[PDB]
Amino acid sequence: DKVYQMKSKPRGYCLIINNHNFAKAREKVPKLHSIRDRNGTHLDAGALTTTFEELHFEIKPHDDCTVEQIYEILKIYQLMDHSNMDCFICCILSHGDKGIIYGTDGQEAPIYELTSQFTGLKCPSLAGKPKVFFIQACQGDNYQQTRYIPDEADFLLGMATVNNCVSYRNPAEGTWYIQSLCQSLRERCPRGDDILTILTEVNYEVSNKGKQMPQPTFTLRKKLVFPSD
Amino acid sequence: QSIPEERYKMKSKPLGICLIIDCIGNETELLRDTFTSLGYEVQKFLHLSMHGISQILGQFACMPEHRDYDSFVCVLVSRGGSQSVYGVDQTHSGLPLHHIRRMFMGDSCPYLAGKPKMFFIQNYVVVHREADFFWSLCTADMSLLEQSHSSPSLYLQCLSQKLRQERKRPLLDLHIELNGYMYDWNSRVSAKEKYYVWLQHTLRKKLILSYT
Amino acid sequence: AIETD
Repeated sequence: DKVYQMKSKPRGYCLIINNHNFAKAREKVPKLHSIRDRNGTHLDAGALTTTFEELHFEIKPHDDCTVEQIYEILKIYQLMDHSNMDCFICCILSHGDKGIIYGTDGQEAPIYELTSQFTGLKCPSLAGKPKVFFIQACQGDNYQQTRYIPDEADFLLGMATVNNCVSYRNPAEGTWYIQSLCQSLRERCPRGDDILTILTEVNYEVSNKGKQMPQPTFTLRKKLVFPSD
Repeated sequence: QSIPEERYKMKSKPLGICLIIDCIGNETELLRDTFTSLGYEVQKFLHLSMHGISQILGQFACMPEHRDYDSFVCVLVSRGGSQSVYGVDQTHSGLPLHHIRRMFMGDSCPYLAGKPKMFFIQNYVVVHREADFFWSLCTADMSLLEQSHSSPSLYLQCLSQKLRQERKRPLLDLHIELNGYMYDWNSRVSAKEKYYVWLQHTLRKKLILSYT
Repeated sequence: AIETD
């Protein structure tokens, strides 16, 4: 019957890794030659920015990151002092495939390698606090194995799609998943709805518009809410 | 106006089949009693080999009867790996959990399309076709089985108690509190006695295991 | 045009 403490100001950092420019995925990595630049991802980054600033998080945007950069950014957050924070959010917008996300330079980063950097042992100042990841990306090429996060408690990963499949991005409106997620958080958090309940609503909205099926994976052990001013 | 906007219909009698596969055999009648009380038709198979598991799951996935039921539940207890189960077989490459998913997907298993398919797995270690699935994976150390007075799964027993006493609450609401309880139990024991709980799902509606 | 990621 408990809820994660969510009262500090700011609540925590909301890292946003936004990948748009995939030139090298065609200039340095032979197989993604037809990989299109992610038009519309900027609207997504802006929606996430305004959604979470309203929810009192400190936004830390980073655009066009190669896999090496993603790792160094994540490493800096792993080492930071979160002792005065109640939560940590990391959003990753990019191209992807089965269980992984692509850096702009076409290199790969297994989602599990990213999330597991924040276990209690590795990032003590977030031990016992919710670590939330939102990833907009494809997870294969099927259109209609990894377990993504550690088994220890307090992780929430919101994926735009089940593994092996794609997710859609409307160049003029943003991605289906991120746009739906932000709209629901903005409308529902002020009403006291918990984040998992919100994600089920997102599963529903996105699945109603091929079809796309989002999928939360998590080890949360308390109700998660983002109290809205 | 609440969310989710819709609720999975839960009217059929029985609510569905509750397929229990306990390869270890230490669980008590507790979970079976609870699901029967909820309105499920329980069918139990003990000490199956991986082949036995693939074969029983495959079979159950094609049961024409699903057409008359509103949901399906499977409880799986077995030694296994990170994301697979070994059954009673002495092997290191088990039946991966994603294959179990493949067998119940909208295309493969049409009689359960659009219906909630729930999997509660106690592993002991050392419409879109992928919609409406609910996976609950608890991993605990095999050494919990190597005791002179083996203990039944605290995870399965807690799941049963919550469902038995609060069946009208959303399944996920109940499971988050179950996770909190496992976390409290874990805070008292070393890693080889802990119950880790991981969840993944593609539910699109409110899900309560009680007559709508 | 509706693009996949």
